[PDB]
Amino acid sequence: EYPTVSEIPVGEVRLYQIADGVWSHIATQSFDGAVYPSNGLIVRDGDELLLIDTAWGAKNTAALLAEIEKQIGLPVTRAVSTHFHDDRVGGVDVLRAAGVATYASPSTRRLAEVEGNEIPTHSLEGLSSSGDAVRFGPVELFYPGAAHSTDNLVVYVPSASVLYGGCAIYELSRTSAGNVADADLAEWPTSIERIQQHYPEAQFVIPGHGLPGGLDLLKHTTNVVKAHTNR
Ligand SMILES: O=C(O)/C(S)=C/c1c(Cl)ccc(Cl)c1Cl
Ligand SMILES: [Zn+2]
Ligand SMILES: [Zn+2]
Repeated sequence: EYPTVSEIPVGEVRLYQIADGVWSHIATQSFDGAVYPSNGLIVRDGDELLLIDTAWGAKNTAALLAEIEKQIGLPVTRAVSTHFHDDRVGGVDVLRAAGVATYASPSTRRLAEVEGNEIPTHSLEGLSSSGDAVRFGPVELFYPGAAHSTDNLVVYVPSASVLYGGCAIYELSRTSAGNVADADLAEWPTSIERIQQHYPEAQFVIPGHGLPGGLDLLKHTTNVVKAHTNR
């Protein structure tokens, strides 16, 4: 019932309603001859929408905006990218051209620039130290510390008890560490524990790639990271 790769062709995007006024968006990308799924979030804020992450590329992100317009019919006025990789910021120029205000932490903006990736316009203050949280419209943004990346943010929707872990949290079917080129393996379990401490009441946990679940995804990710550490 949650959409998988086989159900989403290259260039298409699906929306999945998680709770009232909260959806994930699901897209796919092909690389190195394999196909990968990717998630972001959409949160209603009155008569407008907040977008969390792009749909991994310009073409997908254009399709995302068109699917939002068709299915939901409310304007995306702001978008937050939760770290600097292309699955999170690829498509920011499309958002910007469409009149969406784009945001990321100054840490993410800096790393995107170094990588040659698209750079969200606005800088989110107040997220520089592990454990920091700020409200942004209908969500809380939380910097748990370095994990999948040094800049990774998580997002919580308090009205719906939805925690969007982004790429710091792995789906259950993922048993090996992916590409950890930019990760802080040493800190990742501690950063996960900060998420658990701050959001123990979360009822839905959305990873950056793959199937949602509950808070078990946190300990799952810790297990995978620690096994990789000991490789
Ligand atoms: O495992 C993940 O969640 C991500 S974002 C992997 C990745 C990395 Cl490490 C660099 C670059 C790109 Cl494009 C991707 Cl997809
Ligand atoms: Zn990443
Ligand atoms: Zn990712």
